[PDB]
Amino acid sequence: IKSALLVLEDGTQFHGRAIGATGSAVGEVVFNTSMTGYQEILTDPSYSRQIVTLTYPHIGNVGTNDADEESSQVHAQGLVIRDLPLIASNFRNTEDLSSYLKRHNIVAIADIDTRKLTRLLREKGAQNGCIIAGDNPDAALALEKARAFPGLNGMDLAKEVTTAEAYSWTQGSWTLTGGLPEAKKEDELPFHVVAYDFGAKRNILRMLVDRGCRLTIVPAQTSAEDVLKMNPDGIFLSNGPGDPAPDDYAITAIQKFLETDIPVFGICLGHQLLALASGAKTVKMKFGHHGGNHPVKDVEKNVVMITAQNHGFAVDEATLPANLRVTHKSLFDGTLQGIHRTDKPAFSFQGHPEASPGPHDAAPLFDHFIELIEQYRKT
Amino acid sequence: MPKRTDIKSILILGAGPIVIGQACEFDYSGAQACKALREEGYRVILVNSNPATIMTDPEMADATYIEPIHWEVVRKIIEKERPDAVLPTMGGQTALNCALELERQGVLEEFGVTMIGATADAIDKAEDRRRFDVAMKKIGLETARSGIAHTMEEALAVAADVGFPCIIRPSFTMGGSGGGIAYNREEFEEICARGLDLSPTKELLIDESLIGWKEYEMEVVRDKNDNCIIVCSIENFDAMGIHTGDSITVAPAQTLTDKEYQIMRNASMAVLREIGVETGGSNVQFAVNPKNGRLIVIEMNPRVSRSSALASKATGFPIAKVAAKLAVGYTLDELMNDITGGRTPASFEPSIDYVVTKIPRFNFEKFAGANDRLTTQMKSVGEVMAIGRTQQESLQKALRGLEVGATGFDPKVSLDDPEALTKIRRELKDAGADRIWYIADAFRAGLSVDGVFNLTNIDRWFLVQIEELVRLEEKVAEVGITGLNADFLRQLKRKGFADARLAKLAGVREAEIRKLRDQYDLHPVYKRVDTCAAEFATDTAYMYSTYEEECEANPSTDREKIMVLGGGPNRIGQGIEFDYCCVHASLALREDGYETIMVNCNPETVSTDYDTSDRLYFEPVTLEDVLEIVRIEKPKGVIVQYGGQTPLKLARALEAAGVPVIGTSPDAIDRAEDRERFQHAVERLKLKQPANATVTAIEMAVEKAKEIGYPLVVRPAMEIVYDEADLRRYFQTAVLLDHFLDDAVEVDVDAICDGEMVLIGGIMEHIEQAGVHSGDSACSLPAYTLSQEIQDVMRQQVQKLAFELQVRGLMNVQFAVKNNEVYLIEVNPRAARTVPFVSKATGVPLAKVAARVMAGKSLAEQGVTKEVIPPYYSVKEVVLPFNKFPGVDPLLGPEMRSTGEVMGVGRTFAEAFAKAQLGSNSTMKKHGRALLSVREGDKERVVDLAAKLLKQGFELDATHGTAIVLGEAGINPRLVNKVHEGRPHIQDRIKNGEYTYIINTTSGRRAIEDSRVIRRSALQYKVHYDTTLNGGFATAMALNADATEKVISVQEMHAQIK
Ligand SMILES: Nc1ncnc2c1ncn2[C@@H]1O[C@H](COP(=O)(O)OP(=O)(O)O)[C@@H](O)[C@H]1O
Ligand SMILES: Nc1ncnc2c1ncn2[C@@H]1O[C@H](COP(=O)(O)OP(=O)(O)O)[C@@H](O)[C@H]1O
Ligand SMILES: O=c1ccn([C@@H]2O[C@H](COP(=O)(O)O)[C@@H](O)[C@H]2O)c(=O)[nH]1
Ligand SMILES: CC[N+](CC)(CC)CC
Ligand SMILES: NCCC[C@H](N)C(=O)O
Ligand SMILES: [Cl-]
Ligand SMILES: [Cl-]
Ligand SMILES: [Cl-]
Ligand SMILES: [Cl-]
Ligand SMILES: [Cl-]
Ligand SMILES: [K+]
Ligand SMILES: [K+]
Ligand SMILES: [K+]
Ligand SMILES: [K+]
Ligand SMILES: [K+]
Ligand SMILES: [Mn+2]
Ligand SMILES: [Mn+2]
Ligand SMILES: [Mn+2]
Repeated sequence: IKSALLVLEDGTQFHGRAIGATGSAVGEVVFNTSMTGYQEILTDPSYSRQIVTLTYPHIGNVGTNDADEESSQVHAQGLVIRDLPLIASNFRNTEDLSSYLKRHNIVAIADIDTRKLTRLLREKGAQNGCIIAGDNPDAALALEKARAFPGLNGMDLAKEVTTAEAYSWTQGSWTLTGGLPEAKKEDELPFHVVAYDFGAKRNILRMLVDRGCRLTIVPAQTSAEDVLKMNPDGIFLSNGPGDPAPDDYAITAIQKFLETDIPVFGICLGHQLLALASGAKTVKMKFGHHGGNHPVKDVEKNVVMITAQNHGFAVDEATLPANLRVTHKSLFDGTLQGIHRTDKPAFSFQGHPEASPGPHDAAPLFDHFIELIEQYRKT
Repeated sequence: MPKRTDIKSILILGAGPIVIGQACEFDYSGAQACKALREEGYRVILVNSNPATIMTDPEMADATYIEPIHWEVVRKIIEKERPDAVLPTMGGQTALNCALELERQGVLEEFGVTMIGATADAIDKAEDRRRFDVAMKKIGLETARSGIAHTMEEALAVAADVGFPCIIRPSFTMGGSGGGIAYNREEFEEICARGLDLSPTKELLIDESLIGWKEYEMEVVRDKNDNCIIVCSIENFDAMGIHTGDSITVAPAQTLTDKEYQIMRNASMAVLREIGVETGGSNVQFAVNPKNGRLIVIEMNPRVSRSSALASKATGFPIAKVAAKLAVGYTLDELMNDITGGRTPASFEPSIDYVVTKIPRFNFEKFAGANDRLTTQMKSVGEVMAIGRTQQESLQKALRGLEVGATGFDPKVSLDDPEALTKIRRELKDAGADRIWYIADAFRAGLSVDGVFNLTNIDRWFLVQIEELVRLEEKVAEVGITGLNADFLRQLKRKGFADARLAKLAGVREAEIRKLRDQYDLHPVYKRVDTCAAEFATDTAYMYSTYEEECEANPSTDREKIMVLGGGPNRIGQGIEFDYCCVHASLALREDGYETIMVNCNPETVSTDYDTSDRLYFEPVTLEDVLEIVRIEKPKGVIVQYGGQTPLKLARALEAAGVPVIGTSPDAIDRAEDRERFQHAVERLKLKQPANATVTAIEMAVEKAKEIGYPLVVRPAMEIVYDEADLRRYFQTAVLLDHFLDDAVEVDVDAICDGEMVLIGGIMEHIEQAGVHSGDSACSLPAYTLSQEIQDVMRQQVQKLAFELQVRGLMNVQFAVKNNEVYLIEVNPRAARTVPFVSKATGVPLAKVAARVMAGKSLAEQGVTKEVIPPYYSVKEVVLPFNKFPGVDPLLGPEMRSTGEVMGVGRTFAEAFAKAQLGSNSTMKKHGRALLSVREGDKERVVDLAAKLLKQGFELDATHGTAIVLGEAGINPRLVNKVHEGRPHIQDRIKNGEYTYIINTTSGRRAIEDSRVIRRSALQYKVHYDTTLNGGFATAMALNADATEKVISVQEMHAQIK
């Protein structure tokens, strides 16, 4: 008997079993509906400071593997699941989920009514929580920790995850046959994209490389000036945790790129940035969008795409400046999903065109980007 | 875009009678389709020869045709209804086959009928195996190494190339019909010859083996805007080499990494795009090498199917309703998701927070000479589904809901049997219907998960789970009931262990475990299905039980509730007919204002469609499970009389537990079911019954047998013994004893009793004599040969019986007519399988009326007090699964073996019968050469039959004795040799196409075993044969009619009723 317990701000207690590290974890608790991809999810920086609950009962069926890591580490504060399978059963597996959580030092609990939890969050919105795994978990403690929590709401998360020094990426996408390929040689990629690391998913880079870009990764706080100096074919705004304050540095820099004619493309956080920097307003969502079955309509072609979502904040459509045109909306809630600058060669998408995990439907967003890029170089 | 405007009227091709591989799922689907199109204001016309379908309910559509599903008949329908469009993807293979034939015959052209949902070319692209293989290669998807063959020589050559074992798959077939696994050349020629002949396009695809790879399916839907979604993914528990339909499968997939899932998802889509499915759904099948993720495409089915129905139940996403809507120009984005209160759209992929398990249901015990190993051709007769929060939970619930008497992993071999491991071994290596239990036994006997794997190829992810349960069972067994503390029990309930299985292990009564649970306050909670893993709320009450914290049942305090218990999986004798009744009870009562709650777990049925009732508990129909529902629902009444044996069997115990059973009492029920109790009442009523005896000993029997008089009906598997010598014989191989009523007419009578009056629903006279099960007999309503005076006698005995037995709602009574004398065969105090047929025939919805009765509204109050005798004849005929089990002697007898039935409507009996015969898929011809080989007692009446055939223009052949009799009457048939007599013999002649008709009657076990070859050959070579003289006559009469001459709708039929 290895106990574990999870307590919500509201005081709602979930008693189950520990399947990860011994100790505690406090964080905003969220629910993800993805039936496959738990590893990629756990390794997504966007999850920093968050307590992740998966709706799919059996988590860990296929073990873990390095190729399935979206970042250099686990970003999730904790993991909440219903059942941890007896074994991992998949040719690609290199280490069972429990061992992996241990290795990464993640506090994780299993055997709790995730459905109850899910419904609570949907109904009453996101809540801070605390998990405690050990010999005799103390609920009041847990409760206490939960309550004490500052929360995300008014936190600069991206700074926490961003890279300390800038670097170069030239590695493309995994293939069943070849796996993760050898990094390409600079001279092999036509373009040169500068990517702002606000806590970037590796699949985003890989799939950019795939399209012929040679990247240069940069810290969140990097100055437009310093950037411009590099002579970028494209400027990319990565995904990441939390939301930017209209206050912060990237806004300012983003604004400056928008004075120029360079092509700008952001994903998720990147999208919010672009929107703020354009005079738009972001909002925190009741519970947000986290899952991989999200219908998104391209209002421009009236077509639907099934996508990978992970966001708690969103761009208020009603407060959109006239230079921002709506390109996509959620079919689930009608929230704003895509935008394009009428005046500039800038656009963004709330969802994760890079999936990983998730359906490949939105991959083409990348393409527009290359187009842009190519036409910029034409001039 | 919105709905199509250039279309007003639509013809929907139904699936026809239920058969192995093509079952109720099509009633579910056809109904959804009818519902969906009528909702969208279209004029619906449909064709379905199967009368036990909710889809043929008059009020469901505009113009309903219960006529043989033959292109020439549909032609008359088209000609008469002038449908603008034709939807051929909701009727199984029958529908695809018919659409294309219609196409081929120029009929669609002739009346300007536009094919919707799927095009003729799309269908062929998918259905023609060569064409499918070519499309895959075009899209870069990999297929097994294979070869097309149109002949045996061609076939042999491909085999030469792919080696054994090899898989054979016919073009234009499904459910594995006509295919198999060839381990050798001998096996090879047999299946090949069988499939070439079965293939509509006389073509096979022969593949190299992938036996043992993982098997997967994906349910896809596509709209005209090119929007595409995966409705559900399915992972087969049983590997490649055992047909999906005969396999245990779960949703969603379990062992694929996201990467692998996306690749499979992409291919899926690619497959629909390439074949050309633009407005509807399809099932795409794959094989995956567990060793390397290597993906292979197997097939695609351009229509709704058994998996689509399972997928729809599994997720709450109504695939067919949606697809029907897509076929008429709507797009996914334009439609709303049903269960999420319409709040969200149909354009999204479902996400589920539970595990779904499907287990097929078999009936091998009814086919003893049959090969009972599982292969690529389906052999299951039904399936059950279960939902649990975990796979263990899900798995065990399905087991206890399977209706085969298991309570979960009940043991098959003894721990102390020295030969146990060898048996287990064999059962593992060569899967049969019992494999699942044998896996558990394996673990009890000491084999390791890897050993099991090696023999089974079942993924270890599943295996480990079964192993853990066995381990738990062992502890239960060690600690006994005393160690069944609350923590432990709870654990056990969470893994899905049944009170019954626990009881067994602890050596106590089930009620003891149950009581234990009550003490501890250990009850399940109910979760709801919502398609989105709780991401959105739902206003629908589609629930399953589980042992968790939060309950979502939220029962009403508001209304008076009525509970309808389903029949669980379908099996021979427990078909869709009972389901139909169930559905009607719920529809009528609901309409009447009650709150209807359905309890069933058959994924194929209308009963488990959330739209049929107010509340749906998708649960095993067992005492444990029902009690839990009653516990929280506190219904006003419960109906146990409409779901067949399953619920009937729980009646007393439910009552014992305090359940408010309505309608005929559990005790009443037993009075009729118990022989003894029944024999006393007959007596009391002064009715006639066949002499009988209850023998203990052999020698006892022989004596008593003398008493009763031969022939004799030995009901312990039933047999007809003819002489003393016969008696022992049986005994060896081998207790009620009844005098067999030889040369008697069998009759069925359906009726309703309200305590005040009796309503005769219908008097059905069987074509086949008593001794051929009623469930396998053709029948007529009205009687075609029985006197009005004799019928009047039966009506009276029925009334006397009804009142005496205290019937309340439906009842069924079986009689035998011998020498102008009425004898009682049996009383079934509940809804019988003929009910739906009687309803259709007479236009009175007996199941609705009787449910009203059961609920409190008398016959007089409803206005249904007089027996209807329609102005036309109605004939029901059956369909037999012999073709799926070639080693079985395709002969009729006292045990029921058919899977489905059809109905034929005519101005005369001859016409009705001809329609029914045709609709049954008979290969009868109006010309040719007939073979006559009859038993002694038939020798007399065969002359007349021989003359009638002669009058029709047939030529005749006959075996020795038959020829002798014919000769004396002035008829000289050509003589034929019996196999043992020389050449040529029958077998040669039949195999050479010399006959278009066979009448072969046989009496007596040995003579039966002896004549085996005729019937077997007849079937193998598609020649129509009759095994009863009565049937022979009926066939003769039909020769005078033309089934394609006139068609009539159900609405029309009903309208002629006064
Ligand atoms: N190459 C193969 N090796 C082994 N088993 C196979 C192979 N191809 C198909 N099967 C098995 O045969 C079954 C029937 O094949 P399928 O193409 O789906 O035919 P049907 O259209 O009659 O359902 C599959 O579900 C699978 O188990
Ligand atoms: N004494 C009998 N004489 C003639 N036929 C009989 C007799 N008893 C039963 N049968 C035949 O056996 C079939 C099955 O018998 P029944 O008692 O009705 O069994 P079940 O419970 O399967 O309905 C009947 O439909 C009928 O053809
Ligand atoms: O090889 C055979 C062929 C037929 N019969 C049976 O014998 C009868 C017809 O033979 P006969 O009376 O015309 O000679 C039928 O009941 C048929 O089933 C046999 O026993 N053996
Ligand atoms: C599977 C149903 N059939 C093929 C379409 C065979 C009985 C109808 C004739
Ligand atoms: N009504 C049962 C089917 C009859 C079949 N032709 C036979 O005579 O055996
Ligand atoms: Cl046809
Ligand atoms: Cl078929
Ligand atoms: Cl391989
Ligand atoms: Cl214990
Ligand atoms: Cl067989
Ligand atoms: K728990
Ligand atoms: K191939
Ligand atoms: K299988
Ligand atoms: K097919
Ligand atoms: K009969
Ligand atoms: Mn098929
Ligand atoms: Mn198939
Ligand atoms: Mn009977």
